[PDB]
Amino acid sequence: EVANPEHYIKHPLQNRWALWFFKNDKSKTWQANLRLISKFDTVEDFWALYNHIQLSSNLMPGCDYSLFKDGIEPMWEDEKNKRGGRWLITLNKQQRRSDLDRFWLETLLCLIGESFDDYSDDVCGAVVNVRAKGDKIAIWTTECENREAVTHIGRVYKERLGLPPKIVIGYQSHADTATKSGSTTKNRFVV
Amino acid sequence: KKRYDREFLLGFQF
Ligand SMILES: Nc1nc2c(c(=O)[nH]1)[n+](Cc1ccccc1)cn2[C@@H]1O[C@H](CNS(=O)(=O)C(F)(F)F)[C@@H](O)[C@H]1O
Repeated sequence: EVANPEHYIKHPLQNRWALWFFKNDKSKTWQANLRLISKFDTVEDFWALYNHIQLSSNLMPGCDYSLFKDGIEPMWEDEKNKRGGRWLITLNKQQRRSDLDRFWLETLLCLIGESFDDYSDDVCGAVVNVRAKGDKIAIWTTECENREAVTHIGRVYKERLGLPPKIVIGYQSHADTATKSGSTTKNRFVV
Repeated sequence: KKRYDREFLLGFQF
């Protein structure tokens, strides 16, 4: 007879995830400032990572955290990102204190808990940008033409963050962002 | 698939 696995196994995640850090240092290229922190694939190992690293609200201006599925680099040129886009959450300066860390942790829980059900495979990762003008959080998905998947992810994400219905969030294609003239990227979808 | 509720996940934080 063998031991009961409930008593001793770590609780596995559906996916292995990688957390990346972007350091604002303009003596270097964007790609060289983006570096891996570590990977995890259980609930326990997730918390061991999260509990020892700085809250987003404490990072220096211009830094990022990115959590992406193992094998997807947190850059839009990745084969799994290049045809996709992101649901973008823009925060005002006052929301760094009130909402930034709570929203980012909720984003992490949505990813590692596979909270988008049959559209989980469309999720690539998420990014938090710490910025003086206003922080941003985004969930990246793999294909901007997967209308059903993209819309479901957006609606569920907005509910999980607890945004009031009046607050509109937008989905922006990476290719649109990379090719637009002027500073606005249009939204392919809103929710 | 392994799916987890937010409160289940939060129970392991401490
Ligand atoms: N080469 C590369 N540079 C990036 C990237 C990136 O994935 N790749 N990202 C993450 C990203 C991706 C899509 C939308 C918004 C943000 C920021 N940058 C920086 O912004 C600039 C605009 N490039 S880009 O990828 O955001 C764009 F082509 F989509 F505009 C670059 O010079 C980098 O300094």
